[PDB]
Amino acid sequence: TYMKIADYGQLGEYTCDAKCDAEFGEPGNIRHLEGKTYDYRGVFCFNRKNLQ
Amino acid sequence: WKTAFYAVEKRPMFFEQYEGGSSAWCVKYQFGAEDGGFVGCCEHGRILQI
Repeated sequence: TYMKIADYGQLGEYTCDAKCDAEFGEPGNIRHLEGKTYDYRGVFCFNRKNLQ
Repeated sequence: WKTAFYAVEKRPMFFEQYEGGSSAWCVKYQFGAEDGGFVGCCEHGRILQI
């Protein structure tokens, strides 16, 4: 498993200096994901004397 | 006046910065003082009026 930041929006603008507060912006997201693993297997069978 | 009136003094003027409300631009200062007064017996003394 892992994580990967998608994006993150702006969080402030020019705030009309004659003013004494601030503002809020839109943050992003983290989007934790994961991944599995696959396998492969095989068999066979022979003779004994034919291998001689 | 050493017995006609009286002035009681408790705390002089004081001044301090009001942390909170001050958002790094609107620095808000707060101050004040406390004292008072009263009269003795208002007989030792008169007032000339028209």
